[PDB]
Amino acid sequence: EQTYFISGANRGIGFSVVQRLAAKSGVKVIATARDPASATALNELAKENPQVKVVQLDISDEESIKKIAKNVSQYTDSIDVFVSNAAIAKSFGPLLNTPREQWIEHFFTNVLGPIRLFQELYPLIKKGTQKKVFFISSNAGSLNLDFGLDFSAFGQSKAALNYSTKELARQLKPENFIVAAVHPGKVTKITPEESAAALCKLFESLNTTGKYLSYDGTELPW
Amino acid sequence: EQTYFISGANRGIGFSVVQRLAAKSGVKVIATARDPASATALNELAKENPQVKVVQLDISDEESIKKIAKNVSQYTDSIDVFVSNAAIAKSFGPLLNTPREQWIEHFFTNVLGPIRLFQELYPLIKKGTQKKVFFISSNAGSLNLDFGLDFSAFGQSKAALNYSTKELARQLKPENFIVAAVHPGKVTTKITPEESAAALCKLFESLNTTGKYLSYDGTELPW
Ligand SMILES: NC(=O)C1=CN([C@@H]2O[C@H](COP(=O)(O)OP(=O)(O)OC[C@H]3O[C@@H](n4cnc5c(N)ncnc54)[C@H](OP(=O)(O)O)[C@@H]3O)[C@@H](O)[C@H]2O)C=CC1
Ligand SMILES: NC(=O)C1=CN([C@@H]2O[C@H](COP(=O)(O)OP(=O)(O)OC[C@H]3O[C@@H](n4cnc5c(N)ncnc54)[C@H](OP(=O)(O)O)[C@@H]3O)[C@@H](O)[C@H]2O)C=CC1
Repeated sequence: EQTYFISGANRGIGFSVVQRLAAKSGVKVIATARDPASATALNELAKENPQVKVVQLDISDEESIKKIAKNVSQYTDSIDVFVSNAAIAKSFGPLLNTPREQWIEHFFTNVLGPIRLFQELYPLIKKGTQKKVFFISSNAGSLNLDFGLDFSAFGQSKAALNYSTKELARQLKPENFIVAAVHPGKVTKITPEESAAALCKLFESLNTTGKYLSYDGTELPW
Repeated sequence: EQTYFISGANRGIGFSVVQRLAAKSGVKVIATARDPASATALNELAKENPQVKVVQLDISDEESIKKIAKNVSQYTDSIDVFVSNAAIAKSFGPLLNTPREQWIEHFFTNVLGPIRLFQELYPLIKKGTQKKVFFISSNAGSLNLDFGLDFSAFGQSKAALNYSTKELARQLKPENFIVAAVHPGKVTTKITPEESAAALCKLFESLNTTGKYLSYDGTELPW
Protein backbone atom coordinates (compact mmCIF):
# COMPACT_ATOMS: atom_id res chain seq x y z
CA GLU A 1 0.00 0.00 0.00
CA GLN A 2 2.22 2.94 1.29
CA THR A 3 5.94 3.81 0.93
CA TYR A 4 7.65 6.08 3.50
CA PHE A 5 11.06 7.70 2.92
CA ILE A 6 13.01 8.54 6.18
CA SER A 7 16.47 10.25 5.92
CA GLY A 8 18.83 9.66 8.92
CA ALA A 9 17.39 6.26 9.97
CA ASN A 10 20.52 4.65 11.57
CA ARG A 11 19.86 6.24 15.06
CA GLY A 12 17.78 8.79 17.05
CA ILE A 13 14.23 9.79 15.98
CA GLY A 14 14.80 8.44 12.40
CA PHE A 15 15.59 4.86 13.63
CA SER A 16 12.59 4.99 16.04
CA VAL A 17 10.35 6.26 13.15
CA VAL A 18 11.58 3.39 10.88
CA GLN A 19 11.11 0.85 13.80
CA ARG A 20 7.55 2.18 14.42
CA LEU A 21 6.67 2.10 10.63
CA ALA A 22 8.24 -1.42 10.32
CA ALA A 23 5.53 -2.68 12.81
CA LYS A 24 2.56 -1.60 10.56
CA SER A 25 1.34 -3.98 7.80
CA GLY A 26 1.40 -2.60 4.21
CA VAL A 27 4.13 0.03 4.93
CA LYS A 28 7.36 -0.10 2.85
CA VAL A 29 10.17 2.05 4.41
CA ILE A 30 13.13 3.50 2.42
CA ALA A 31 15.60 4.17 5.35
CA THR A 32 18.83 6.16 4.66
CA ALA A 33 22.19 6.24 6.48
CA ARG A 34 25.46 8.09 5.58
CA ASP A 35 27.30 4.80 6.30
CA PRO A 36 24.86 1.86 5.98
CA ALA A 37 27.63 -0.75 6.65
CA SER A 38 27.88 0.66 10.28
CA ALA A 39 24.06 1.04 10.85
CA THR A 40 23.95 -2.05 13.16
CA ALA A 41 20.44 -1.73 14.66
CA LEU A 42 18.91 -0.53 11.30
CA ASN A 43 20.59 -3.39 9.33
CA GLU A 44 19.28 -5.93 11.94
CA LEU A 45 15.75 -4.39 11.65
CA ALA A 46 15.94 -4.68 7.81
CA LYS A 47 17.26 -8.29 8.14
CA GLU A 48 14.11 -9.28 10.17
CA ASN A 49 11.76 -6.96 8.20
CA PRO A 50 12.19 -7.04 4.40
CA GLN A 51 9.73 -4.04 4.07
CA VAL A 52 12.69 -1.86 5.33
CA LYS A 53 15.14 -0.95 2.51
CA VAL A 54 18.47 0.65 3.52
CA VAL A 55 20.02 3.16 1.05
CA GLN A 56 23.14 5.40 1.43
CA LEU A 57 22.55 9.20 1.64
CA ASP A 58 24.80 12.06 2.77
CA ILE A 59 22.58 15.20 2.49
CA SER A 60 25.81 17.34 2.85
CA ASP A 61 27.09 15.79 -0.41
CA GLU A 62 25.66 16.85 -3.82
CA GLU A 63 27.22 13.65 -5.38
CA SER A 64 25.16 11.48 -2.91
CA ILE A 65 21.94 13.54 -3.45
CA LYS A 66 22.41 13.29 -7.26
CA LYS A 67 22.03 9.48 -6.77
CA ILE A 68 19.19 9.18 -4.18
CA ALA A 69 16.28 9.16 -6.75
CA LYS A 70 17.75 6.42 -9.06
CA ASN A 71 18.76 4.30 -5.96
CA VAL A 72 15.37 4.72 -4.14
CA SER A 73 13.67 3.87 -7.49
CA GLN A 74 15.34 0.38 -7.42
CA TYR A 75 13.15 -0.31 -4.32
CA THR A 76 9.87 1.61 -5.14
CA ASP A 77 7.95 3.28 -8.04
CA SER A 78 6.60 5.93 -5.58
CA ILE A 79 6.89 7.67 -2.18
CA ASP A 80 3.65 8.33 -0.21
CA VAL A 81 5.25 10.11 2.79
CA PHE A 82 8.61 11.93 2.57
CA VAL A 83 10.33 12.72 5.89
CA SER A 84 13.50 14.84 5.79
CA ASN A 85 14.74 13.82 9.28
CA ALA A 86 18.57 13.62 8.85
CA ALA A 87 20.11 16.90 10.19
CA ILE A 88 22.89 18.31 12.43
CA ALA A 89 22.69 20.41 15.63
CA LYS A 90 26.34 21.43 16.33
CA SER A 91 26.22 25.26 16.72
CA PHE A 92 24.54 27.09 19.67
CA GLY A 93 25.49 30.25 21.61
CA PRO A 94 26.30 33.81 20.55
CA LEU A 95 26.76 35.03 16.94
CA LEU A 96 30.24 36.55 17.72
CA ASN A 97 31.54 33.12 18.97
CA THR A 98 30.11 31.15 15.96
CA PRO A 99 32.86 30.75 13.31
CA ARG A 100 32.28 30.81 9.49
CA GLU A 101 32.45 26.98 9.11
CA GLN A 102 29.53 26.34 11.56
CA TRP A 103 27.23 28.69 9.53
CA ILE A 104 28.31 26.97 6.26
CA GLU A 105 27.91 23.36 7.53
CA HIS A 106 24.39 24.03 8.98
CA PHE A 107 23.31 25.73 5.70
CA PHE A 108 24.62 22.86 3.47
CA THR A 109 23.39 20.03 5.80
CA ASN A 110 20.18 21.60 7.30
CA VAL A 111 18.91 23.88 4.45
CA LEU A 112 20.34 22.96 0.98
CA GLY A 113 20.46 19.22 1.76
CA PRO A 114 16.72 18.82 2.53
CA ILE A 115 15.77 21.14 -0.40
CA ARG A 116 17.91 19.12 -2.90
CA LEU A 117 16.69 15.81 -1.40
CA PHE A 118 13.05 16.92 -1.90
CA GLN A 119 13.82 18.27 -5.47
CA GLU A 120 15.32 14.81 -6.32
CA LEU A 121 12.48 12.72 -4.77
CA TYR A 122 9.53 14.99 -5.87
CA PRO A 123 8.80 12.93 -9.07
CA LEU A 124 8.60 9.73 -6.84
CA ILE A 125 6.29 11.62 -4.38
CA LYS A 126 4.12 13.01 -7.28
CA LYS A 127 3.61 9.34 -8.42
CA GLY A 128 2.44 8.30 -4.89
CA THR A 129 -1.04 8.52 -3.30
CA GLN A 130 -0.58 10.36 0.08
CA LYS A 131 1.73 13.20 -1.26
CA LYS A 132 2.91 14.13 2.26
CA VAL A 133 6.20 16.04 2.70
CA PHE A 134 7.54 16.44 6.25
CA PHE A 135 10.59 18.49 7.24
CA ILE A 136 11.75 17.65 10.79
CA SER A 137 12.20 21.21 12.07
CA SER A 138 12.68 22.53 15.62
CA ASN A 139 10.69 24.97 17.77
CA ALA A 140 14.17 26.72 17.84
CA GLY A 141 13.53 27.71 14.16
CA SER A 142 10.46 29.86 14.99
CA LEU A 143 10.92 33.62 14.44
CA ASN A 144 8.29 34.20 17.28
CA LEU A 145 9.33 31.86 20.17
CA ASP A 146 11.75 32.96 22.93
CA PHE A 147 13.45 30.11 24.91
CA GLY A 148 16.16 32.26 26.60
CA LEU A 149 18.71 30.22 24.59
CA ASP A 150 20.86 31.14 21.52
CA PHE A 151 20.50 28.58 18.65
CA SER A 152 23.11 30.21 16.31
CA ALA A 153 23.60 28.31 12.96
CA PHE A 154 21.28 25.44 14.10
CA GLY A 155 18.30 27.80 14.78
CA GLN A 156 19.06 29.90 11.63
CA SER A 157 19.11 26.67 9.48
CA LYS A 158 15.69 25.59 10.87
CA ALA A 159 14.21 29.12 10.27
CA ALA A 160 15.71 29.08 6.73
CA LEU A 161 14.23 25.62 5.98
CA ASN A 162 10.94 26.74 7.63
CA TYR A 163 10.68 29.80 5.28
CA SER A 164 11.17 27.55 2.19
CA THR A 165 8.79 24.87 3.66
CA LYS A 166 5.96 27.47 3.94
CA GLU A 167 6.68 28.58 0.33
CA LEU A 168 6.75 24.91 -0.85
CA ALA A 169 3.34 24.28 0.83
CA ARG A 170 1.84 27.18 -1.25
CA GLN A 171 3.58 25.94 -4.47
CA LEU A 172 2.27 22.34 -4.14
CA LYS A 173 -1.23 23.07 -2.71
CA PRO A 174 -2.61 22.97 -6.30
CA GLU A 175 -1.08 19.42 -6.68
CA ASN A 176 -2.80 18.34 -3.38
CA PHE A 177 0.53 17.90 -1.51
CA ILE A 178 0.52 18.09 2.31
CA VAL A 179 3.71 19.95 3.40
CA ALA A 180 4.61 20.47 7.13
CA ALA A 181 7.49 21.55 9.32
CA VAL A 182 7.31 19.32 12.47
CA HIS A 183 9.19 19.91 15.76
CA PRO A 184 9.84 16.34 17.02
CA GLY A 185 10.11 17.38 20.72
CA LYS A 186 13.17 17.77 22.99
CA VAL A 187 14.82 14.29 22.63
CA THR A 188 10.50 18.64 29.01
CA LYS A 189 12.59 15.83 27.36
CA ILE A 190 10.85 12.87 25.58
CA THR A 191 12.52 9.63 24.36
CA PRO A 192 13.05 9.05 20.60
CA GLU A 193 10.49 6.13 20.62
CA GLU A 194 7.82 8.43 22.22
CA SER A 195 8.63 11.13 19.57
CA ALA A 196 8.43 8.48 16.77
CA ALA A 197 5.04 7.15 18.06
CA ALA A 198 3.60 10.74 17.99
CA LEU A 199 5.34 11.66 14.69
CA CYS A 200 3.88 8.52 12.96
CA LYS A 201 0.27 9.29 14.12
CA LEU A 202 0.82 12.91 12.84
CA PHE A 203 2.17 11.65 9.44
CA GLU A 204 -0.94 9.44 9.01
CA SER A 205 -3.55 11.98 10.31
CA LEU A 206 -2.35 15.41 8.95
CA ASN A 207 -4.80 16.44 6.16
CA THR A 208 -3.93 20.15 5.66
CA THR A 209 -0.81 21.73 4.08
CA GLY A 210 1.29 24.69 5.31
CA LYS A 211 1.33 23.77 9.01
CA TYR A 212 4.22 24.21 11.47
CA LEU A 213 3.51 21.53 14.11
CA SER A 214 4.85 20.07 17.32
CA TYR A 215 4.97 16.22 17.48
CA ASP A 216 1.64 16.22 19.45
CA GLY A 217 -0.16 17.96 16.49
CA THR A 218 -0.41 21.41 18.25
CA GLU A 219 0.55 24.40 16.05
CA LEU A 220 3.75 26.48 16.40
CA PRO A 221 4.07 30.10 15.18
CA TRP A 222 6.42 30.54 12.21
CA GLU B 1 31.08 63.70 15.71
CA GLN B 2 29.82 60.23 14.50
CA THR B 3 31.16 57.53 12.11
CA TYR B 4 28.59 55.72 9.89
CA PHE B 5 29.60 52.52 7.98
CA ILE B 6 27.57 51.60 4.78
CA SER B 7 28.28 48.42 2.67
CA GLY B 8 27.30 48.69 -1.04
CA ALA B 9 27.42 52.52 -1.44
CA ASN B 10 28.32 52.71 -5.22
CA ARG B 11 24.62 52.72 -6.31
CA GLY B 12 20.98 52.17 -5.23
CA ILE B 13 19.83 53.04 -1.65
CA GLY B 14 23.47 52.68 -0.39
CA PHE B 15 24.60 55.66 -2.56
CA SER B 16 21.43 57.65 -1.57
CA VAL B 17 22.05 57.12 2.21
CA VAL B 18 25.80 58.10 1.82
CA GLN B 19 24.76 61.27 -0.19
CA ARG B 20 22.25 62.20 2.60
CA LEU B 21 24.78 61.51 5.43
CA ALA B 22 27.40 63.64 3.54
CA ALA B 23 24.90 66.58 3.82
CA LYS B 24 24.66 66.20 7.69
CA SER B 25 27.37 68.16 9.66
CA GLY B 26 29.79 66.16 11.89
CA VAL B 27 29.12 62.81 10.05
CA LYS B 28 32.01 60.74 8.60
CA VAL B 29 30.94 57.87 6.26
CA ILE B 30 32.89 54.65 5.60
CA ALA B 31 31.34 53.64 2.21
CA THR B 32 32.09 50.24 0.53
CA ALA B 33 32.13 49.09 -3.14
CA ARG B 34 33.29 45.74 -4.62
CA ASP B 35 35.30 47.76 -7.21
CA PRO B 36 35.96 51.25 -5.73
CA ALA B 37 37.82 52.44 -8.92
CA SER B 38 34.69 51.75 -11.13
CA ALA B 39 32.35 53.43 -8.51
CA THR B 40 32.32 56.71 -10.53
CA ALA B 41 29.27 58.27 -8.71
CA LEU B 42 30.59 57.45 -5.17
CA ASN B 43 34.21 58.48 -6.05
CA GLU B 44 32.84 61.91 -7.26
CA LEU B 45 30.63 62.05 -4.11
CA ALA B 46 33.74 61.39 -1.89
CA LYS B 47 35.90 63.88 -3.94
CA GLU B 48 33.30 66.66 -3.16
CA ASN B 49 32.71 65.30 0.43
CA PRO B 50 36.06 63.83 1.63
CA GLN B 51 34.35 62.87 4.99
CA VAL B 52 33.03 60.01 2.77
CA LYS B 53 35.81 57.32 2.65
CA VAL B 54 35.48 54.64 -0.16
CA VAL B 55 36.83 51.18 0.86
CA GLN B 56 36.80 47.79 -0.93
CA LEU B 57 34.22 45.21 0.26
CA ASP B 58 32.81 42.14 -1.56
CA ILE B 59 30.53 40.48 1.10
CA SER B 60 30.56 37.23 -1.04
CA ASP B 61 34.36 37.10 -0.55
CA GLU B 62 35.76 35.90 2.83
CA GLU B 63 39.24 37.29 1.75
CA SER B 64 37.57 40.74 1.25
CA ILE B 65 35.75 40.48 4.67
CA LYS B 66 39.04 39.39 6.41
CA LYS B 67 40.43 42.88 5.39
CA ILE B 68 37.44 45.23 6.20
CA ALA B 69 38.38 45.94 9.89
CA LYS B 70 41.95 46.99 8.76
CA ASN B 71 40.58 48.97 5.70
CA VAL B 72 38.03 50.80 7.99
CA SER B 73 40.58 51.27 10.87
CA GLN B 74 42.59 53.40 8.30
CA TYR B 75 39.85 56.11 8.55
CA THR B 76 38.29 55.72 12.07
CA ASP B 77 38.89 54.46 15.66
CA SER B 78 35.16 53.50 15.86
CA ILE B 79 31.79 52.98 14.06
CA ASP B 80 28.64 54.59 15.64
CA VAL B 81 26.16 53.33 12.97
CA PHE B 82 26.85 50.02 11.08
CA VAL B 83 24.63 49.35 8.02
CA SER B 84 24.79 46.00 6.14
CA ASN B 85 23.19 47.30 2.91
CA ALA B 86 25.22 45.34 0.23
CA ALA B 87 23.13 42.24 -0.75
CA ILE B 88 21.76 40.44 -3.85
CA ALA B 89 18.18 39.61 -5.01
CA LYS B 90 18.52 37.24 -7.98
CA SER B 91 16.29 34.21 -7.27
CA PHE B 92 12.47 34.27 -6.81
CA GLY B 93 9.59 31.81 -7.29
CA PRO B 94 9.34 28.03 -6.91
CA LEU B 95 11.71 25.82 -4.84
CA LEU B 96 11.64 22.96 -7.41
CA ASN B 97 12.93 25.55 -9.98
CA THR B 98 15.59 27.11 -7.64
CA PRO B 99 18.93 25.35 -8.40
CA ARG B 100 21.72 24.61 -5.91
CA GLU B 101 23.87 27.65 -6.95
CA GLN B 102 21.02 30.16 -6.24
CA TRP B 103 20.48 28.78 -2.67
CA ILE B 104 24.30 28.82 -2.08
CA GLU B 105 24.87 32.30 -3.55
CA HIS B 106 22.06 33.98 -1.49
CA PHE B 107 23.32 32.17 1.69
CA PHE B 108 26.98 33.25 1.19
CA THR B 109 26.24 36.86 0.08
CA ASN B 110 23.01 37.63 2.05
CA VAL B 111 23.50 35.62 5.32
CA LEU B 112 27.18 34.58 5.90
CA GLY B 113 28.47 37.84 4.29
CA PRO B 114 26.66 40.16 6.78
CA ILE B 115 27.40 37.97 9.88
CA ARG B 116 31.16 37.90 8.92
CA LEU B 117 31.10 41.67 8.21
CA PHE B 118 29.51 42.38 11.68
CA GLN B 119 31.92 39.92 13.49
CA GLU B 120 34.88 41.78 11.83
CA LEU B 121 33.59 45.37 12.59
CA TYR B 122 32.15 44.57 16.11
CA PRO B 123 35.39 45.71 17.94
CA LEU B 124 35.14 49.08 16.04
CA ILE B 125 31.32 49.35 16.75
CA LYS B 126 32.00 48.44 20.47
CA LYS B 127 34.37 51.52 20.83
CA GLY B 128 31.72 53.86 19.28
CA THR B 129 29.08 55.96 21.15
CA GLN B 130 25.78 54.94 19.46
CA LYS B 131 26.36 51.14 19.07
CA LYS B 132 23.67 51.04 16.33
CA VAL B 133 23.57 47.96 14.06
CA PHE B 134 21.28 47.89 10.98
CA PHE B 135 20.80 44.99 8.55
CA ILE B 136 18.93 46.12 5.42
CA SER B 137 16.38 43.27 5.36
CA SER B 138 13.19 42.94 3.26
CA ASN B 139 9.52 42.56 4.31
CA ALA B 140 9.76 39.46 2.01
CA GLY B 141 11.96 37.91 4.80
CA SER B 142 9.04 37.80 7.30
CA LEU B 143 7.81 34.33 8.36
CA ASN B 144 4.37 36.02 8.95
CA LEU B 145 3.58 38.08 5.75
CA ASP B 146 1.99 36.84 2.48
CA PHE B 147 2.64 38.97 -0.68
CA GLY B 148 1.07 36.39 -3.04
CA LEU B 149 4.68 35.93 -4.27
CA ASP B 150 7.44 33.35 -3.55
CA PHE B 151 10.90 34.76 -2.77
CA SER B 152 12.94 31.52 -3.05
CA ALA B 153 16.64 31.87 -2.02
CA PHE B 154 16.25 35.67 -1.74
CA GLY B 155 13.42 35.47 0.85
CA GLN B 156 15.12 32.49 2.66
CA SER B 157 18.38 34.54 2.99
CA LYS B 158 16.47 37.59 4.38
CA ALA B 159 14.59 35.29 6.91
CA ALA B 160 17.87 33.49 7.84
CA LEU B 161 19.65 36.83 8.53
CA ASN B 162 16.49 38.06 10.40
CA TYR B 163 16.69 35.03 12.78
CA SER B 164 20.37 35.86 13.59
CA THR B 165 19.64 39.63 13.79
CA LYS B 166 16.99 38.86 16.50
CA GLU B 167 19.53 36.63 18.38
CA LEU B 168 22.21 39.33 18.00
CA ALA B 169 19.77 42.01 19.44
CA ARG B 170 19.17 39.77 22.53
CA GLN B 171 22.91 38.93 22.77
CA LEU B 172 24.14 42.57 22.65
CA LYS B 173 21.38 44.27 24.80
CA PRO B 174 23.74 44.02 27.84
CA GLU B 175 26.36 46.11 25.90
CA ASN B 176 23.47 48.63 25.11
CA PHE B 177 23.62 47.92 21.30
CA ILE B 178 20.61 48.92 19.10
CA VAL B 179 20.22 46.02 16.60
CA ALA B 180 17.51 46.33 13.90
CA ALA B 181 16.42 44.55 10.67
CA VAL B 182 15.02 47.28 8.34
CA HIS B 183 12.96 46.84 5.14
CA PRO B 184 14.00 49.83 2.97
CA GLY B 185 10.90 49.72 0.66
CA LYS B 186 10.69 48.41 -2.94
CA VAL B 187 12.71 51.29 -4.49
CA THR B 188 12.68 52.05 -8.28
CA THR B 189 3.96 51.44 -4.41
CA LYS B 190 7.64 51.85 -5.40
CA ILE B 191 9.69 54.69 -3.78
CA THR B 192 12.87 56.49 -5.02
CA PRO B 193 16.34 55.62 -3.64
CA GLU B 194 16.46 59.21 -2.26
CA GLU B 195 13.00 58.74 -0.55
CA SER B 196 14.16 55.36 0.91
CA ALA B 197 17.44 56.94 2.20
CA ALA B 198 15.70 59.92 3.92
CA ALA B 199 13.36 57.53 5.80
CA LEU B 200 16.30 55.21 6.69
CA CYS B 201 18.61 58.10 7.85
CA LYS B 202 15.74 59.35 10.14
CA LEU B 203 15.29 55.72 11.39
CA PHE B 204 19.12 55.34 11.86
CA GLU B 205 19.10 58.53 14.08
CA SER B 206 15.73 58.06 15.90
CA LEU B 207 15.80 54.29 16.83
CA ASN B 208 16.30 53.90 20.63
CA THR B 209 15.35 50.21 21.27
CA THR B 210 16.94 46.95 20.06
CA GLY B 211 15.39 43.73 18.59
CA LYS B 212 13.03 45.56 16.15
CA TYR B 213 12.06 44.54 12.58
CA LEU B 214 11.08 47.88 10.96
CA SER B 215 9.83 49.11 7.56
CA TYR B 216 11.49 52.37 6.25
CA ASP B 217 8.48 54.44 7.52
CA GLY B 218 9.34 53.34 11.15
CA THR B 219 6.36 50.94 11.61
CA GLU B 220 7.21 47.37 12.79
CA LEU B 221 7.01 44.15 10.73
CA PRO B 222 6.24 40.74 12.27
CA TRP B 223 9.33 38.46 12.28
N1 LIG C 1 15.61 15.87 19.41
C1 LIG C 1 15.59 17.15 19.74
O1 LIG C 1 15.69 17.55 20.91
C2 LIG C 1 15.44 18.12 18.62
C3 LIG C 1 15.82 17.71 17.36
N2 LIG C 1 15.43 18.40 16.23
C4 LIG C 1 15.31 17.73 14.90
O2 LIG C 1 15.22 16.35 15.12
C5 LIG C 1 15.72 15.62 13.97
C6 LIG C 1 16.31 14.31 14.43
O3 LIG C 1 17.13 14.55 15.62
P1 LIG C 1 17.92 13.36 16.40
O4 LIG C 1 17.50 12.04 15.84
O5 LIG C 1 17.79 13.58 17.87
O6 LIG C 1 19.43 13.72 15.98
P2 LIG C 1 20.80 12.90 16.02
O7 LIG C 1 21.95 13.86 15.90
O8 LIG C 1 20.74 11.94 17.16
O9 LIG C 1 20.65 12.08 14.66
C7 LIG C 1 20.83 12.81 13.43
C8 LIG C 1 20.59 11.86 12.28
O10 LIG C 1 20.84 12.55 11.03
C9 LIG C 1 21.85 11.86 10.34
N3 LIG C 1 22.66 12.78 9.57
C10 LIG C 1 23.43 13.79 10.07
N4 LIG C 1 24.13 14.42 9.16
C11 LIG C 1 23.84 13.73 7.99
C12 LIG C 1 24.29 13.91 6.67
N5 LIG C 1 25.21 14.80 6.33
N6 LIG C 1 23.79 13.07 5.73
C13 LIG C 1 22.91 12.13 6.11
N7 LIG C 1 22.43 11.86 7.32
C14 LIG C 1 22.93 12.71 8.23
C15 LIG C 1 22.66 11.12 11.41
O11 LIG C 1 23.50 10.13 10.77
P3 LIG C 1 25.01 9.86 11.32
O12 LIG C 1 24.92 8.72 12.33
O13 LIG C 1 25.74 9.45 10.10
O14 LIG C 1 25.60 11.11 11.94
C16 LIG C 1 21.50 10.62 12.26
O15 LIG C 1 20.79 9.55 11.67
C17 LIG C 1 16.67 16.59 13.24
O16 LIG C 1 16.33 16.70 11.86
C18 LIG C 1 16.52 17.93 13.98
O17 LIG C 1 16.35 19.00 13.05
C19 LIG C 1 15.12 19.73 16.39
C20 LIG C 1 15.22 20.30 17.57
C21 LIG C 1 14.94 19.52 18.78
N1 LIG D 1 16.46 45.86 -3.77
C1 LIG D 1 15.49 46.29 -2.98
O1 LIG D 1 14.96 47.40 -3.12
C2 LIG D 1 15.03 45.40 -1.87
C3 LIG D 1 15.96 44.64 -1.28
N2 LIG D 1 16.23 45.00 0.00
C4 LIG D 1 17.59 45.42 0.41
O2 LIG D 1 17.99 46.58 -0.29
C5 LIG D 1 19.42 46.71 -0.09
C6 LIG D 1 20.12 47.20 -1.34
O3 LIG D 1 19.53 48.41 -1.86
P1 LIG D 1 20.06 48.93 -3.28
O4 LIG D 1 21.53 49.14 -3.24
O5 LIG D 1 19.25 50.09 -3.73
O6 LIG D 1 19.73 47.70 -4.25
P2 LIG D 1 20.63 47.10 -5.43
O7 LIG D 1 19.77 46.34 -6.37
O8 LIG D 1 21.50 48.12 -5.99
O9 LIG D 1 21.53 46.10 -4.55
C7 LIG D 1 22.90 45.74 -4.94
C8 LIG D 1 23.94 46.49 -4.13
O10 LIG D 1 24.76 45.56 -3.38
C9 LIG D 1 26.07 45.61 -3.88
N3 LIG D 1 26.57 44.26 -3.91
C10 LIG D 1 25.96 43.20 -4.52
N4 LIG D 1 26.63 42.09 -4.43
C11 LIG D 1 27.73 42.44 -3.67
C12 LIG D 1 28.82 41.69 -3.20
N5 LIG D 1 28.98 40.40 -3.43
N6 LIG D 1 29.73 42.34 -2.43
C13 LIG D 1 29.56 43.63 -2.20
N7 LIG D 1 28.61 44.44 -2.63
C14 LIG D 1 27.71 43.77 -3.35
C15 LIG D 1 25.93 46.18 -5.28
O11 LIG D 1 27.20 46.48 -5.79
P3 LIG D 1 27.59 46.14 -7.29
O12 LIG D 1 27.27 47.32 -8.00
O13 LIG D 1 29.00 45.91 -7.35
O14 LIG D 1 26.83 45.02 -7.83
C16 LIG D 1 24.96 47.29 -4.94
O15 LIG D 1 25.52 48.27 -4.07
C17 LIG D 1 19.87 45.32 0.37
O16 LIG D 1 20.00 45.28 1.78
C18 LIG D 1 18.69 44.42 0.03
O17 LIG D 1 18.70 43.22 0.79
C19 LIG D 1 15.15 45.17 0.80
C20 LIG D 1 13.95 45.31 0.27
C21 LIG D 1 13.73 45.43 -1.19
